[PDB]
Amino acid sequence: DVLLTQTPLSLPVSLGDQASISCRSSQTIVHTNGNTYFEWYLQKPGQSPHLLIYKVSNRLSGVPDRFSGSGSGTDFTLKISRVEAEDLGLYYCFQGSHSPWTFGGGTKLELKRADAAPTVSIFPPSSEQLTSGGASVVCFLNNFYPKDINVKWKIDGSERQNGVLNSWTDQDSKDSTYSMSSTLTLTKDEYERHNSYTCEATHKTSTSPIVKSFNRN
Amino acid sequence: ELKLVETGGDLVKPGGSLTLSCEASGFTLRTYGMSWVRQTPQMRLEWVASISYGGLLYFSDSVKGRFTISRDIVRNILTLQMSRLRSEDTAIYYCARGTSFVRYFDVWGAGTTVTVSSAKTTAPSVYPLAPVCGDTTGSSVTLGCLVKGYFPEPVTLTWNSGSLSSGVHTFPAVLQSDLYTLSSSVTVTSSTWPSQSITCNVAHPASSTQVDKKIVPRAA
Repeated sequence: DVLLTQTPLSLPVSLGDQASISCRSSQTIVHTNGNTYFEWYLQKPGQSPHLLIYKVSNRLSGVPDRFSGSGSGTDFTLKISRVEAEDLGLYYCFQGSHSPWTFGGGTKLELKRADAAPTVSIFPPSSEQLTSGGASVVCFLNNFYPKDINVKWKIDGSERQNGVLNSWTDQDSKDSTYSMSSTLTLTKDEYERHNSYTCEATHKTSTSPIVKSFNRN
Repeated sequence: ELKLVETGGDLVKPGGSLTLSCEASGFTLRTYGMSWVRQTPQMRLEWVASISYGGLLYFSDSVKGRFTISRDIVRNILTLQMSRLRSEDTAIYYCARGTSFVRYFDVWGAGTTVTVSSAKTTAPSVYPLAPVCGDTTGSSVTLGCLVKGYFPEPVTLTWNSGSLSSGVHTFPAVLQSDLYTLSSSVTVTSSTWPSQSITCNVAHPASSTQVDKKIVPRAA
């Protein structure tokens, strides 16, 4: 099996810049019949993969100017001139030269934009859920940058680590930001046993803990 | 327009079978080469199986002897008979066209989800999330929707049946001891809501679940 090592695993770039993505193969990859079936694919968040370059360097019609394919031997490079925001996503290399055919592990292209603070909002359990004996408090931390963010839940001042579910959207191609969701679930009986609920976040845009809270009052 | 549509993804117990189909439109199958490619939950792409314009069969090593691929150049339908399914087979399955001796995957479908697990099918609870009190006295308001405790993927979620789509964040589901939980927020102008209606629309096909929850202003 020909292995394909992508390099970089993650590629941060500011807009306007150029991006290079590399893919190296473990052995030669010329098909007996003389062609080199080396392809580049891109998958945008929420979408299917699509073809960008085929046979090393032939851009697929429909594909924007600024994408080029190159190389030979075992070294291959996808280049992006003038990175746009709609270019964000997963980049994959592929070879169809030697069975069994194989994909590289992919390279996540991330936009590099200005810092932006999360908008945080918090939600007490709904009436319906309490009814059932459950209690989920929710916190959204929306449209922020960069991705790295820390969130803790406090009950009555005291931290609480168990029963916390976290989830992040892919980078928004529309403003290049990230969003996050954080869910603290307890029992009804447990929830009613305390009064204060805080969603507490650290991010680089504040020198301070970002705090949202409420009382079961 | 070139178009491929995959159907038949489902949840299957380990050791069991499943047929996937894919309908081609905007073109004919005879000529082109045709395949299933899959993407694992760790975001790896793996070619699964192929068939050339000439009916030649190509399989990947992990699937040779369990899966079979086949086409119907009359109806323009590609099939994949999966057998002896393993957990490693859990993936979204994409069918795709190639231009023979040219290009492996120039057209891709939307994909169909396959889950191989002994976890049982569970319908989600859907909860409407209205603001507290402060997250509600400003330029904008943020509402949410919690979808809790379902299996397997996927679910669908929209707001106001899809007419409301700006300002939305729908979060990828996370799995917990055999249950998935997922959430969505939507952010609109303070003069949008409650003055108009905002409703979370959730569909979970595997459980035949179609349910709607309206955001109603809170506070006892």
